[PDB]
Amino acid sequence: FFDDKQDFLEETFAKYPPEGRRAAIMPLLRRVQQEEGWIRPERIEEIARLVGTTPTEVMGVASFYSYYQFVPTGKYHLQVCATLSCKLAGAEELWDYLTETLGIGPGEVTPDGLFSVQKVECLGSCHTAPVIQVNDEPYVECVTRARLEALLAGLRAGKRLEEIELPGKCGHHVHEVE
Amino acid sequence: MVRVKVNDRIVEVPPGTSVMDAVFHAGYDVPLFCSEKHLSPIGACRMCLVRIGLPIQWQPKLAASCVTAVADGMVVDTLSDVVREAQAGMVEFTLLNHPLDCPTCDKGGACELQDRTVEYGLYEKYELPVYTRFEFTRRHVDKHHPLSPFVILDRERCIHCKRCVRYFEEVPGDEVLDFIERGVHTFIGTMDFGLPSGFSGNITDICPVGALLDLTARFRARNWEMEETPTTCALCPV
Amino acid sequence: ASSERELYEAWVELLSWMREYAQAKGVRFEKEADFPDFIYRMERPYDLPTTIMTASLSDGLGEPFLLADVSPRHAKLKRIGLRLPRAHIHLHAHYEPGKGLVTGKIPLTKERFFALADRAREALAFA
Amino acid sequence: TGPILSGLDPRFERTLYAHVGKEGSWTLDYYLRHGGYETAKRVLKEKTPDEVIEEVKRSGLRGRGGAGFPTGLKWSFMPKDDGKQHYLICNADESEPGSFKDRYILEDVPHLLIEGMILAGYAIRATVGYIYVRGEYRRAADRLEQAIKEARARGYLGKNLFGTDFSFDLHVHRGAGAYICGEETALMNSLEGLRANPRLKPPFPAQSGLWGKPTTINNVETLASVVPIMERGADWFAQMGTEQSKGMKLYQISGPVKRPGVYELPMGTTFRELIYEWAGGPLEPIQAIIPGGSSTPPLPFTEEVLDTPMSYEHLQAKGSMLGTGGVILIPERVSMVDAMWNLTRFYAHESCGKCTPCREGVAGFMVNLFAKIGTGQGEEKDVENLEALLPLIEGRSFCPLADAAVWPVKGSLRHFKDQYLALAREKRPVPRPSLWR
Ligand SMILES: Cc1cc2nc3c(=O)[nH]c(=O)nc-3n(C[C@H](O)[C@H](O)[C@H](O)COP(=O)(O)O)c2cc1C
Ligand code: SF4
Ligand code: SF4
Ligand code: SF4
Ligand code: FES
Ligand code: FES
Ligand SMILES: [Ca+2]
Ligand SMILES: [Ca+2]
Repeated sequence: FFDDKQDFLEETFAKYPPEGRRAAIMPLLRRVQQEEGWIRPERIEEIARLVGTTPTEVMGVASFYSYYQFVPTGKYHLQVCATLSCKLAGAEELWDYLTETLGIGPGEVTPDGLFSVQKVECLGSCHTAPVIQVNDEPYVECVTRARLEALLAGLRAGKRLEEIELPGKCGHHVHEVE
Repeated sequence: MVRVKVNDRIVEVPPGTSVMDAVFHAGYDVPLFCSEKHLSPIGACRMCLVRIGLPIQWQPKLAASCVTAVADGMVVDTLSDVVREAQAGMVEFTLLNHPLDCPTCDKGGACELQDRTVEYGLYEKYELPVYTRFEFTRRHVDKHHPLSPFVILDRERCIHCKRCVRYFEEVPGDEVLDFIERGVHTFIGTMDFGLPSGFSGNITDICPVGALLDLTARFRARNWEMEETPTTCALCPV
Repeated sequence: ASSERELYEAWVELLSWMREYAQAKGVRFEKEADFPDFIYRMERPYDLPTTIMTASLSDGLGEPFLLADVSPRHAKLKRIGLRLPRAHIHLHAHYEPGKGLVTGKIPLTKERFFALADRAREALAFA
Repeated sequence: TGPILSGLDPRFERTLYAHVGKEGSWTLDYYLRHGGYETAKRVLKEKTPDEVIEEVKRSGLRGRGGAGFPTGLKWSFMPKDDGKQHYLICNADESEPGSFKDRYILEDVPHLLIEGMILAGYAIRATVGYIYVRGEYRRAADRLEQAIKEARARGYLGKNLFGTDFSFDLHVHRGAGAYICGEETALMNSLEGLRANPRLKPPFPAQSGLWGKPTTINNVETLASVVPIMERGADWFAQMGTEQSKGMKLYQISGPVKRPGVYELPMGTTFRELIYEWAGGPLEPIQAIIPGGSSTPPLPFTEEVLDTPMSYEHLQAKGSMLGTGGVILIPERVSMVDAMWNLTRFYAHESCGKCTPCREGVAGFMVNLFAKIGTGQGEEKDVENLEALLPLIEGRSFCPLADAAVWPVKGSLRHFKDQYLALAREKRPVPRPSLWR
């Protein structure tokens, strides 16, 4: 996998000392994610030799974190906030609806193959709740029932997220509700 | 050398000594799960709790006797109700998700969990005593799944001392085992299948419980039933 | 309720699906453990559909990729559970009258299960 | 006026979030056009390393990571002149529920951060710093990298800053979602390439942190506050706040209120002021407010609470504690149990799994109780046990996470025990009001 982009290893290994090659484990794992949708046992075997340690050690390290997936994820992996602040904004009703609709459990992937789901923790934008993070990019903030069907229908039409019109207005570091 | 008062006994003891080893040296006792002869102490399971005074001024929070060093003129209480009550609870927590295998479990009466359970557990307060508070579904996972032809691993039993994984990186230097996910869900696992290092057998002798077991001698006799014969291995010069 | 009885009945089923998928796609099914509240049941009665409590669909090396279990008869907050080891995915299936076996609001049908099993087998089996 | 700054004063000067939300606020040019790294320059050329410590020890700055430790003092522990490589680390793993102040400082005014770490770097003899940002903060990550490159170019970073014989570079390490990575000692292991477990603190980070070398760790807000402190004297900083809570704090409020979000304010301004003047007051009736982080014990919605000074002392001796200053209001329309049900299930999911007390205690016993009692499957007995578990855990774990899971529960019982006994005694689940539009 990383045989290809040698210029990437080069650069990231550079960020850390000669002895702490292990440091690279996180960012390497990271790439394999944003590229392939999920991390394969092979990738770990690789990253292992690559970073100078055992496949076991790298497995333990990878299975620790929440972002990395280890089973295939849809094109658009909706991660929903469920922590308190978003709960008082309706976070559960959203999750019920989003699931009930798509008919997918967390482990699964929609028939059409583009939607996985997963509850996550507080994403540090409580003021703009409820919040959804899509893949590895900017929060689709203030998911109202309406706004949601808009984010959904938008991706469902192939439209690249970073330019989908989201009905209603939603603030920056301060937000007005009406 | 340092002056340390355990409970009622006073003992001399080198400077970089463990409060734990202090206690045992004085001839006392404390629940011991994760620390081990020759392995790095970390205060993992939290059994070897004690109370400490150091001037008498009583430290606010209980300490992990296995990772706190001794200091000159230190009192170490290992009998206070406050202490027993704490060990009692810690034991309760350890047993909270365990699997109920004993009669069937190959760890026989040579199991650190049982012994300490009986030794310190079930706190006497001062009516029908309550053996178990936790009435929910226990943690169920993988079971009796052999890592190699010589070691059979039972994940359910494991108590998450760090003994085995810690041993591997330290003694042999062959990291072929380590916890997987996190929280109540973590477990011991591998990706180096044969258990490579020529020194894997030792994890069987360290594992406080019946998770890591000698498969070479699975289901032969219970541990007391055996006739022990101390001797010397003469396969090689050591 | 007597919905408890129906849950175990369904758990018997969930197991039958597992054994099916097992011999079907050529991969090992294994009873991981039997109910303690059966083993150490003595003169005491027992009218549960099976003894089997924890089961797995393991791979070539034995490493499980699917893990199912139901809660013992004497426990509280009963649920039948699915777990894809190594991949932080946990499913709690309950039972609703008339609707059936559900993971929340969504039904857990032989179809949906078999789907989950595959996703796991293909991506998570070591051998 | 006459004496001391504590809120909506006219002599209050916004510093940190001054430029946040202003079009093009991250450009190196936008920072210099507004008096950029000109403070970093002065300090490096004139004042000595130790001297800059004393100005911060003098300022009264306390760790804005929620900690609350005197940051001047903190740097005072770093080794003098020993020749070892020293590391500085920015704890941008902001992930404690209800807290989102550090996000926008990264997203919009990164150069402020960089300048801060330069100062702080020089202060502790750190030739290299790392910034650990949670892997959910996409924008902040993208922005930081950019800014670090710009600054690396025009010579504000690296080789030999400002002609002065001090060098300083930054690297950005993205995390991957795990609350625990925010414990300083855990952060080091995560970044260092290991499983994210907190370390044995008998051997401290100050003398052995990142790869064994003497490192120091400060929060985004802390390091950013270092810039205005070095600019307008420590005395300017100190003319703000209470007797032990000096400076300006970035408070943030969330939950059912008119306009939530971040509000820069002088340490000590009243909850009322924040909840009402800036945030524009609740939209529901409120019953309790979580003062600092999530890890802070809830307080009841009483007059005397609203009129309390948000400080590292007034909240202290009031039962709770000021964490990250990230308030969360809770409506009477949602059961207090339902709220803790949630918070604990968070810590339960977020535990690392080193401790028995936490791995099994909170993540095993505790969470399940709430489930029982919160489906009206609980009896009076259950409550009493959840009650008893607390003191068995709080005391001794390995890291403060468990403490964080038990306090807010402990606290909730202290002020709402009745709410728990209700759902139990009456076998009613928690209420499910409709909460989203
Ligand atoms: C369990 C635990 C979790 C923490 N999580 C965070 C966090 O998410 N974000 C953060 O900024 N600090 C967090 N901290 C605080 C770190 O200890 C903190 O960044 C460090 O003490 C800050 O230094 P400072 O307060 O001088 O800035 C956490 C601490 C603990 C013990
Ligand atoms: S590890 Fe010990 S306590 Fe556990 S079932 Fe086995 S013999 Fe019993
Ligand atoms: S397998 Fe045994 S030695 Fe290893 S962590 Fe589990 S209890 Fe400890
Ligand atoms: S208190 Fe919890 S999160 Fe902290 S070290 Fe212990 S098990 Fe890990
Ligand atoms: S609670 Fe959802 S972002 Fe903080
Ligand atoms: S033995 Fe000291 S805590 Fe485990
Ligand atoms: Ca090249
Ligand atoms: Ca197996």
